[PDB]
Amino acid sequence: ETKCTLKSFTVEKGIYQTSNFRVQPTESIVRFPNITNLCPFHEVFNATRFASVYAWNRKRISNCVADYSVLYNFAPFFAFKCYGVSPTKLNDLCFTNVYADSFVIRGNEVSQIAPGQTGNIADYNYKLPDDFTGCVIAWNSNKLDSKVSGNYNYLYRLFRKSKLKPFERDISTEIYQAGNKPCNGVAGFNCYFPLQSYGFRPTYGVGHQPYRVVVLSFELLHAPATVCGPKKSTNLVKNKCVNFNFNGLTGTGVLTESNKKFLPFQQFGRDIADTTDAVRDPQTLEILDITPCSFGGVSVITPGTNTSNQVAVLYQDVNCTEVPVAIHADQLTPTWRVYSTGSNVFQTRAGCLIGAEYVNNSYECDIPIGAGICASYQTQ
Amino acid sequence: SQSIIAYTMSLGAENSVAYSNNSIAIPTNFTISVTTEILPVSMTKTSVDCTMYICGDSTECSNLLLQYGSFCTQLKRALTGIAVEQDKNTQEVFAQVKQIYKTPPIKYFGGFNFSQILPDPSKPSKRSPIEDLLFNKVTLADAGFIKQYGDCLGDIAARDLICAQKFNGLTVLPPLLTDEMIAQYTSALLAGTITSGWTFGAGPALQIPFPMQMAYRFNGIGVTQNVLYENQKLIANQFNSAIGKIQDSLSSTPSALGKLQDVVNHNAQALNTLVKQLSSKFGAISSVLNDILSRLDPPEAEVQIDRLITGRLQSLQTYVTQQLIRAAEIRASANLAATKMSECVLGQSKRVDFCGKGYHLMSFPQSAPHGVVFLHVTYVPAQEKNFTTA
Amino acid sequence: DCTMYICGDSTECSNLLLQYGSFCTQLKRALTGIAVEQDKNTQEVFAQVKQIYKTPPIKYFGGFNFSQILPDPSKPSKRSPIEDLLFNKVTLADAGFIKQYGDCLGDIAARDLICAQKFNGLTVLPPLLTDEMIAQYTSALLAGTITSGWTFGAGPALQIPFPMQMAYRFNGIGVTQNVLYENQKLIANQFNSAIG
Amino acid sequence: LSRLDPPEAEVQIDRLITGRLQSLQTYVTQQLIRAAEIRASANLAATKM
Amino acid sequence: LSRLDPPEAEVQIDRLITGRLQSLQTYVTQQLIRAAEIRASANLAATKMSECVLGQSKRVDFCGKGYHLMSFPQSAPHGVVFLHVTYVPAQEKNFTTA
Amino acid sequence: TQSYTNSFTRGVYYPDKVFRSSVLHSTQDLFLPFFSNVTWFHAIDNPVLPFNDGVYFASTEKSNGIRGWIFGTTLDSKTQSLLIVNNATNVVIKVCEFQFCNDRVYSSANNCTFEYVSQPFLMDLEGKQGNFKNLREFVFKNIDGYFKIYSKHTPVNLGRDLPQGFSALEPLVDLPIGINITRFQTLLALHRAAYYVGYLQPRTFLLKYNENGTITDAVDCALDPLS
Ligand SMILES: *[C@@H]1O[C@H](CO)[C@@H](O[C@@H]2O[C@H](CO)[C@@H](O)[C@H](O)[C@H]2NC(C)=O)[C@H](O)[C@H]1NC(C)=O
Ligand SMILES: *[C@@H]1O[C@H](CO)[C@@H](O[C@@H]2O[C@H](CO)[C@@H](O)[C@H](O)[C@H]2NC(C)=O)[C@H](O)[C@H]1NC(C)=O
Ligand SMILES: *[C@@H]1O[C@H](CO)[C@@H](O[C@@H]2O[C@H](CO)[C@@H](O)[C@H](O)[C@H]2NC(C)=O)[C@H](O)[C@H]1NC(C)=O
Ligand SMILES: *[C@@H]1O[C@H](CO)[C@@H](O)[C@H](O)[C@H]1NC(C)=O
Ligand SMILES: *[C@@H]1O[C@H](CO)[C@@H](O)[C@H](O)[C@H]1NC(C)=O
Ligand SMILES: *[C@@H]1O[C@H](CO)[C@@H](O)[C@H](O)[C@H]1NC(C)=O
Ligand SMILES: *[C@@H]1O[C@H](CO)[C@@H](O)[C@H](O)[C@H]1NC(C)=O
Ligand SMILES: *[C@@H]1O[C@H](CO)[C@@H](O)[C@H](O)[C@H]1NC(C)=O
Ligand SMILES: *[C@@H]1O[C@H](CO)[C@@H](O)[C@H](O)[C@H]1NC(C)=O
Ligand SMILES: *[C@@H]1O[C@H](CO)[C@@H](O)[C@H](O)[C@H]1NC(C)=O
Ligand SMILES: *[C@@H]1O[C@H](CO)[C@@H](O)[C@H](O)[C@H]1NC(C)=O
Ligand SMILES: *[C@@H]1O[C@H](CO)[C@@H](O)[C@H](O)[C@H]1NC(C)=O
Ligand SMILES: *[C@@H]1O[C@H](CO)[C@@H](O)[C@H](O)[C@H]1NC(C)=O
Ligand SMILES: *[C@@H]1O[C@H](CO)[C@@H](O)[C@H](O)[C@H]1NC(C)=O
Ligand SMILES: *[C@@H]1O[C@H](CO)[C@@H](O)[C@H](O)[C@H]1NC(C)=O
Ligand SMILES: *[C@@H]1O[C@H](CO)[C@@H](O)[C@H](O)[C@H]1NC(C)=O
Repeated sequence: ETKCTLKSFTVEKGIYQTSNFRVQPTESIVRFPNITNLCPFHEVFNATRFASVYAWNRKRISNCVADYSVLYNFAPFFAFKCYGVSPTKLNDLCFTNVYADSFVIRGNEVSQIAPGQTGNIADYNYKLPDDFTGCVIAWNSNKLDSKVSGNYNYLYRLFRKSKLKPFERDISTEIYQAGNKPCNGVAGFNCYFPLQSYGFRPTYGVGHQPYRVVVLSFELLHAPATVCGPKKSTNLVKNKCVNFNFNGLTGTGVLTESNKKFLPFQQFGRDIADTTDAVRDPQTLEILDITPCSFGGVSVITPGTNTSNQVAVLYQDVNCTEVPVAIHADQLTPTWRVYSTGSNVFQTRAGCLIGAEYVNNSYECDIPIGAGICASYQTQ
Repeated sequence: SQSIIAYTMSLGAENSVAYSNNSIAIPTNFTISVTTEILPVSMTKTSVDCTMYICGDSTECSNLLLQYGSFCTQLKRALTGIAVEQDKNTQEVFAQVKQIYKTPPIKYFGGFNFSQILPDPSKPSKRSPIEDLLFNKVTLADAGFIKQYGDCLGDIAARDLICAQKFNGLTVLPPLLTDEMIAQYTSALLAGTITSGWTFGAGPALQIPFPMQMAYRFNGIGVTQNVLYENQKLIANQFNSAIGKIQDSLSSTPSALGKLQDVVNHNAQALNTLVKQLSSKFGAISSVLNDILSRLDPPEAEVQIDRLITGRLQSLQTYVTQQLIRAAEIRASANLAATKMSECVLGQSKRVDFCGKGYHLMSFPQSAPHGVVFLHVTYVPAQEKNFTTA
Repeated sequence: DCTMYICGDSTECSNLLLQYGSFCTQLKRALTGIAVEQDKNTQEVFAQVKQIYKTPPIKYFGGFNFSQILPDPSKPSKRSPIEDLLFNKVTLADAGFIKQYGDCLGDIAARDLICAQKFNGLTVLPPLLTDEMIAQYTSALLAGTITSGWTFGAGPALQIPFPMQMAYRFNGIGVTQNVLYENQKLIANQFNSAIG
Repeated sequence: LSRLDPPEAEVQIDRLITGRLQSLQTYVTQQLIRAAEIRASANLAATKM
Repeated sequence: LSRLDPPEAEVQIDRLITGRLQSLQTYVTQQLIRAAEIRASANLAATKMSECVLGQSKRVDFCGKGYHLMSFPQSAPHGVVFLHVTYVPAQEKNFTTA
Repeated sequence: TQSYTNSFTRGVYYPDKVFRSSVLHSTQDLFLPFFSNVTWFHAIDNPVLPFNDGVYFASTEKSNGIRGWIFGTTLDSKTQSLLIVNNATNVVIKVCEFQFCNDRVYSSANNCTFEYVSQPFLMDLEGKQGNFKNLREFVFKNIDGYFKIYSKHTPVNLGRDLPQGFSALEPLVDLPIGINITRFQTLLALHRAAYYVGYLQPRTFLLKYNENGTITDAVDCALDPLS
C-alpha cells in the first residue's frame, strides 16, 4: 500500500502516512410509523365536477400509506412534472401532510402553473410560491368538458385590483371600477363583471381545449410524519454499528440510549455542524444518540526498501490495549490483519505501535515516531 | 462622573539638555536591571482528511471526487511539510549544547541567589519556580498526546468542539520533543553558564569562580574590575531584588504572555471556521449529502453533489494557504530566537538594544508553552554630576 | 465591502450571497489584521526614545554645520530642508485623511479613478501617526545624538562637547584622538562639503 | 434580472457571484504576501536605527 | 467538440476552463511563497559574505564554531559554500587563582 | 379607555422544531421589537384593531373573560373570515362567510366549507387562591396561508404593568385558511389591567440556548449600536 500511495517500486527510509481505517456496518434497520390505512386518491382524479380555476378545490390527506404508482391508471397523463422531489423517488419518503388542489384551465395556460410565472392565471386566479416542493399533473379532457353548443359552466377571473399572494383564494362577485365614475352595480360603461365565461367547443384546435389539472403539495420538513410509503419496519438494535432509515432519514452509525429532554413538539436534534445528533423513535418515542463509526489513521514505518522488507504499523491516537479493531471476514477497510505479533505491541503517547519491540536503552534518534519515541533498524 | 472623551495623543515627556563648550556629566553610581523578552518558536501541527471532510461515508461522492485529479495529495503534502518544519523549529533554538551539564551539590556563588531559575527537585516535573507560572498562564486547547477517542460518545452533554472537529477528519499531532526534555535542555544551558562562563560555547568547558566571571563581564563594557570587588556585596543585593520582583510582575498581571496565546487562539479559530463551513448550501438543494441523494434520481443528483464538492475544495484550500503564510512568519520569529540564544546567552553582546536595554551583562533562558523567555541582566548608569573638561 | 462590490444595491443577489457561508468575514478579518500591522510597523522604527529633546538656542558645534538636517522654524510644518525635497519627490495617490465624498458628483468631467473605486466599496484608511508628529520623533532622535553622544540610548542623557565625542568616535575605529584635534578644522570642512 | 424570470436568473447570478468571490480572494492573498515582505523590511529598519 | 453541437458544448468547455484556471493559480501562489523564502535565505548569505569574508566577526556562532579567524567563499549550483577557519582551545590544566 | 406601556424583553418564541443545546443560533423572522410601545386597553366598544405582520396578544384574567377572535376583511357577508371562538372544553376554529352578530357570534353562513375542532387553548390553575393571576401570551401570523399560533401561560406573575424577565412560546397549530386578513377584533362577555396588544416586525435575533435545550436570553440586532 505504501508503494501504491507514492507511485514507485522503491521506498526510502522514513515514516509515511498511508490511509485511514474504518469499521464497516454489519446490519440494516428500517423504522416507519404504525399506520395501515389507504388514503384515497381515487376520489380526486376520478370525479365529474372539477371546480373552476377561480374557486379551486383543496383536499388534505392524513394518516395513510400513500402509493404514488397506482395513480398512473387514473388518468391519461403522460407524466408528472415535479420540482422539489424526483417522481421516481416518491415511495421512500415520509411527509407531514399532503394537499391536492384541483381545477380546469385552457391548454396554452398550462405553462403558467409553475413557480415564478405571470399571466392572467398566475396573477388573479392561482399563484404558486417560488420555493414550491411538489408535483403537477395536467391532462387533456376534450371528450368530457366540451359541448357542441358550448360549455358555459367554467369561469375565470379577469379583473382584480392587485396580484394574489401564493395559495390564496379570492371568491367574490363585486363590480370592477376601471375608470372615473364610481359605479354602484350598474356594470355599464367602464365597469365590468370580474368573472368571464370560458366557453369550449370540440372544433377548437389544441391549445384552446380544456385541460384538467391537479397539483400535489408536500411538506418535507422536520415534524412527526403522517403519510408514508409502503416499506416494512424491522427490529431495533443498539450498541452496534448499523445502517438506519429513521422515517426517511438515512445514515450509518451506532445508536444508543439518550439523556436528552426533547419537548413534545421536538423531533430531531443537532450539533453545530448542520447534521443530526439525536432521533426520536417513531413507534417507541424514546430518544437515541447517533455516534459515528470507529475510525483512525494508519502510518507505516519502514527502513530502506533495499535493506529489508519488514515494516511496523502505527495506529494514530487509539487505545489498542482496548480498541485493537481485530475483525473477521469483512468488517474493516484495511484488510491485512497485521496483528498477533506476540510481545511486540507498544502503547505510545501518540498512539500504538505493532511490529516493533521496545528496548530500554537509549540511542540517537533515527526515525521520529513522536512524544520522544524513535524507531530504528538494529541488529540482535 | 464617568464619560467617554477624545484627545490628541502625546508623544512623551519633555526634556532639554544643557550642552556647553566645556561641560561634561559623569555618573557616580549604577543600577542592575533585569528585563524579560518573550518569543514564539513553534505552532500546532494539524492534519486533514479530504475523504471524510468532503464526502462523509459516501461512495457516490467519492467516485465523483476521484474525477478532480490530485487536489488532495497536494494539500496533504503542504500540511506534512508544515508539520516537519514545526518539529525542526524547536531543535535549532534549544539543542545548542552537545553535552548535558549539572550544577554542583553545594550552591554558593559569592552571594548571588539563583533559586528562582534553577530546577526544583521537589516538583515531579523538575521545573523552575519561574517556569511554573509560564506553564499555568497559557492554556493549550489541544495538547495532541491525549488519545482522546473513547469518550466523545459518552460526553452525554453538549459535545465539545474537539469531538466535532475529530468526527469530521481534522486532527492534531503531538510534538516530537515532550515538554519534559526541553526543560532538560534549558537546565543544561543554564548550568553551564554559571560554572564556566562563555567558554563552553566555543570549546571545552573551563571552570571559573563566579565573581571573577562577573569582573570579566564588567571589564567588557568599559568599567575596570576593581569596581566590582569593592562593591561586590551591594551588587549581589541589587541582583537578588531584581529577580525577586520579576516573578510577581508576572504572577499578578492579567496577561503578560500575550504573544504566546495569540498563536493558540488563531489556530483554534481557524479550525472552528473550517468545521462551521460544512453547513452551507453553496447554491444547492440542501447541505446534507444523504438528503439530496434520497430525494433525486442519480442523473440529476450529480449536479448538486458537484456544487458541494466544488464549494468544499475551495473552503479547504483557503485554510491551507493561510496556514502556509502563518508558518513562514513563525519560522522567521524562530530564527530570531535562535540567533538571540547564540549571542546573548553563549557570550556577551556589544550590539545596542539587542540583548535588552542598557549595557548587556548576562542572559538566562526559560521555556514556556510554544515559546522561549529571556531574562536579560543589564547595567544602567545612575546619579550624575557636572564637571569642567578640557 | 463585499455587499457593495459583489451585489450592488440588490436584494436577490444579497439573499443568494447569504448562502455561501462566511467567505466575507474572513476577508474582512485579513484586511483588518494587515491594517493593524501597518500601524504597528511605524511605532517600532521611530518610537525609540521615551522623552523629547530640544536643541540649544545657540548652534555652534565646533565648526560642524547641521543646518541641512535640523528642523526649520520658518516653515509651518517644521521640517528639515532635506526632509522637504523627499516629501515633494514622492506623490501619494490617496492620503486617506481627505473626506473626499461630496465632490465626486460635481466632477463634471471624467470622474477620477478614486471616485470609481469609492462607488464600488473600496476605501483607503488614514494612518494613526500623522506625518507631523513623525517629524517630531525624528527631531527628538537627532537632537539627542549631537548633544549627548550615545549615552541617551542606554540610561540618562549626559551632555558632552561635540569635538570630544568625535574624538571618542575616532578612538573607536583604531585611530588615536590626537589625529582629530590636530586636524579639526579641515575635518569640519570635509563634513560640510559632504552634506552640501 | 429584467430579462429572465426568477427561476432561471439564479443560475446567471450564481455565475457572477462565484466569479467575483474568486476575483476578491486573489487580491487579499497577494496583499497578505506583500504585507509580510514589508514587515521584514521594517524590522530591518528598526534594527538599523 | 466533435460529439456535441455548439450550444451545449459550451458548458463542458466552461467546466474545463474553470478547472484549469484554478489548477494554474495554485501553482503561481506556491511559487510566490517559495520565492519569498529563497529571498530571505539569500539576504542571509549576503550578510554572511559581508561580515565573515570582508572582515573578522566577533558574534558568537555566526561565522562557524569557535573563535572566528577567516572565511573563504566557493560557488555551487544555485548556492554558495563558506569555509570557516576558526581557533579552538585544547589541553587544559587546573590552577589556583586569587 | 386605553394607554401606552413598555414591553421590555418579551415575546420570543421557538423558531423551529429542532433540539439545540449550548449554542448561539441567530434567526431572522417576525418578532416583537425590544422596548416597544404596546397598547393597553380597558373594558367596561371593542374597537376593530388593524392586523398586519402578525399580532402579539397578552392578557391577565382572573378566570376567563375572552372567548376568541375574529379575522377577515370588512367583517361582513361579502368576504371570507375566520372564527376562533372558544368553549368550555373545545375550540370551533372555522373559515366561512359569516354575516354579523352585532353583540352564537354570527347569523348565517353563505359559502362555508372549513371546520376544525381540538383542545381548548385556555388553561388555568390556582393554588386554592385567586392571587395566581396567570398571564397568557399569544402570537398570530399569516405567512403564506398557514395561520400560525404560538402561546404560553406564565402563572408566576403578580402583575402591576408588565412582567420583567424573559420567557419563550411554544407552537399550537398550523392550518391553511388561505384568505386575506386585514382587520382584527376580540370577543368578550360581561361580568357581575389586561388586554395588551402589540405588532410584530421583521427582525434578526440572536438567541442563547441552555444546557437543557431551553432559551435563556436573546439580543436584538437593530436596537442599539452596542446590540
Ligand atoms: C548607590 O545606590 C545604592 C542603592 O540606591 C545605595 O545603597 C543604598 O545606600 C543607602 C544609604 O547608605 C541605604 O539606606 C540603602 O539601603 C542602600 N541600598 C541598598 C539596595 O543596599 C548606595 O549608597 C549608592 N552609592 C552612593 C555612593 O551613593
Ligand atoms: C534565595 O532565595 C530564596 C527564594 O527567595 C530564599 O528562600 C526564601 O527565604 C525566605 C526567608 O527565609 C522565606 O520566607 C521563603 O519561604 C523562602 N522561599 C523558598 C522558596 O525557599 C532563600 O532564603 C535565599 N537564600 C539562599 C537559598 O541562600
Ligand atoms: C551653514 O550652512 C548654511 C547652508 O549652506 C549656510 O547658509 C547659507 O550661506 C550662504 C553663504 O552666506 C548663503 O549664500 C546661503 O543663502 C545660505 N543659505 C541658507 C539656507 O541660509 C550657513 O552660512 C552655514 N553656516 C552657519 C549657519 O554658521
Ligand atoms: C371513474 O371510475 C369509474 C369506475 O372505474 C368509471 O366508470 C368512470 O368512467 C370514471 N370516471 C372518469 C371521469 O373517468
Ligand atoms: C387584502 O386586502 C387589502 C385591502 O383591499 C389589499 O390592499 C391587499 O392587496 C389584499 N391582499 C391580497 C393578497 O390581495
Ligand atoms: C401497531 O399497531 C397495532 C394495531 O393497533 C398494534 O397491535 C401494535 O401493538 C402497534 N405497535 C406499536 C409498536 O405501536
Ligand atoms: C528494562 O526496561 C524495563 C522497562 O520498564 C525496566 O522495567 C527494566 O528495569 C529495564 N532493565 C534494565 C536492565 O535496563
Ligand atoms: C562656545 O564658544 C563659541 C566660540 O567662541 C561661542 O560662540 C559660544 O557662545 C560659546 N558657548 C557659550 C555657551 O558661551
Ligand atoms: C486508554 O487505556 C488506558 C488503559 O486501560 C486507560 O487508563 C485510559 O483511560 C484509556 N483512555 C481512553 C481515552 O479511553
Ligand atoms: C549641570 O548644569 C546645568 C546648567 O547649570 C544644569 O541645568 C544641570 O541640572 C546640571 N546637572 C546636574 C546633574 O545638576
Ligand atoms: C467639509 O466641510 C467643510 C466645512 O464646511 C468644508 O470646508 C470642506 O470643503 C468640506 N469638504 C468636502 C469634501 O465637502
Ligand atoms: C581539576 O580538578 C578536578 C577536581 O579534582 C578534576 O575533576 C578535574 O579533572 C581537574 N582538571 C584536569 C584538567 O585534570
Ligand atoms: C410610546 O408613545 C409615546 C407617545 O404616547 C412616546 O412618547 C414614547 O416615546 C413611545 N415609546 C417608545 C419606547 O418609543
Ligand atoms: C362545547 O363543548 C361541549 C362538550 O365538549 C359541547 O357539548 C358543546 O356543543 C360545545 N359548544 C361549542 C360552542 O363548541
Ligand atoms: C354561495 O351560496 C349561494 C347560495 O346558493 C350561491 O348562490 C352562490 O353561488 C355561492 N357562491 C359560491 C362562491 O359558492
Ligand atoms: C437541567 O435540568 C436538570 C434536572 O435534571 C437541572 O438539575 C439543571 O439545573 C438544569 N439546567 C439548568 C441550566 O438549569
